[PDB]
Amino acid sequence: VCKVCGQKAQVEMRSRGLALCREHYLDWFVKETERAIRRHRMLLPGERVLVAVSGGKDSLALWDVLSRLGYQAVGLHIELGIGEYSKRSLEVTQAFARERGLELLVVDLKEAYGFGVPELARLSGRVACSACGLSKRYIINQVAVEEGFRVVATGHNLDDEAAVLFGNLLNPTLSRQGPVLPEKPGLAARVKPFYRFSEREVLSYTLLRGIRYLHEECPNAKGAKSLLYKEALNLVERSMPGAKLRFLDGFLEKIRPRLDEVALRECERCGYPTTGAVCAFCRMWDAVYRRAKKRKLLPEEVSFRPRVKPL
Amino acid sequence: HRVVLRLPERKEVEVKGNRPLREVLEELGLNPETVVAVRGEELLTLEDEVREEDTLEVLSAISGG
Ligand SMILES: Nc1ncnc2c1ncn2[C@@H]1O[C@H](COP(=O)(O)OP(=O)(O)OP(=O)(O)O)[C@@H](O)[C@H]1O
Ligand code: SF4
Ligand SMILES: [Zn+2]
Ligand SMILES: [Zn+2]
Repeated sequence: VCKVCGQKAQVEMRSRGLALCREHYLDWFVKETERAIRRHRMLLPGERVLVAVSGGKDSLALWDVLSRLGYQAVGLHIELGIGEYSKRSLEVTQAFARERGLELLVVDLKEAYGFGVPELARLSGRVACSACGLSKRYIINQVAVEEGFRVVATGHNLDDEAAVLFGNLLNPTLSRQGPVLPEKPGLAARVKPFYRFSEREVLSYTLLRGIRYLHEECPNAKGAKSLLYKEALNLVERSMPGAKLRFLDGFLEKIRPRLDEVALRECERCGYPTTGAVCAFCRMWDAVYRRAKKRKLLPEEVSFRPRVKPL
Repeated sequence: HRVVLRLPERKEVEVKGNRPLREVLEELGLNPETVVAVRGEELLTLEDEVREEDTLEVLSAISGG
């Protein structure tokens, strides 16, 4: 039964020794997010925050919660150009923004740079997910700097973060992983308010809220190693409630601080943070455009023009 | 009785009722940590009883990333 009111539970969490009905699960979820934010000092009260929103269950739940918590939450959707999946991701996200009267910023990858994730998986020399991850991270940070956001929030949850950690241990980086990454020059702060919530818990919130999210997974996701890691970790979790959270907390508090010093450079092309002379994003597009011209998918006299970091 | 599977990627199977959700999930080989079962607007827990006339939607909590 519900721990609060004693009525029938909608969500039982054995990991937390807690079961709740609809009303009280909704309150608890919002309050636990508020507590996660306060503890690690992720956001300032009422602050403008850029929420990276895919249309999936987590990032839409995050946009919902951050709005309810009084933050000024502007969504950013990137249209990655992956078939009908990307088309539906955009539609679902626009619909969410429309219904709630929220501001949604959109960057269309193909429209802006000429090529989407599927073309990148051919022309860039990288596999789909590699090109996609890089594009997402760069563009999200770019929009944040350009529009003057101090901080970006993404919907990464416990299973996501535990899987990354497990992956990093299975294939030895570690020290870079965290729920709060500090702001730098040309680099917005990055926070993960949902990092202590299991996927099941976020989904329960999303369903109980009546949030319309995209059920469909990306077609490129099947057979991903992250799924293998999550399956193994959830195998353990099933018979040992709380294991995932102890796993990630144990690493963050104990192991990570004892793991580790060069200043970030400034990209010659776009001026954004990098450890190279030209950042990975700009190098990717230079390689893509080169290969595209050879294959006659792009005009020879067309040149890649990056939007330079403002100052 | 009628169980709609996710993601769609649509999949539909059917099982016998009058038993806990815990039991029907084990038959389908589904890890309770990784899914949410929904009857109407109501989420079901492991102890909840599924009927022989019930229509369930089991939704994957697992994100492919
Ligand atoms: N197309 C996109 N546009 C903007 N932000 C995105 C996009 N895809 C992912 N993100 C951000 O990165 C985070 C991790 O994405 P991931 O691919 O792991 O899951 P997802 O498919 O986005 O589903 P969810 O929204 O449930 O996380 C998301 O929570 C979201 O904040
Ligand atoms: S799976 Fe996630 S990362 Fe790989 S392509 Fe589809 S979206 Fe981009
Ligand atoms: Zn209650
Ligand atoms: Zn650059």
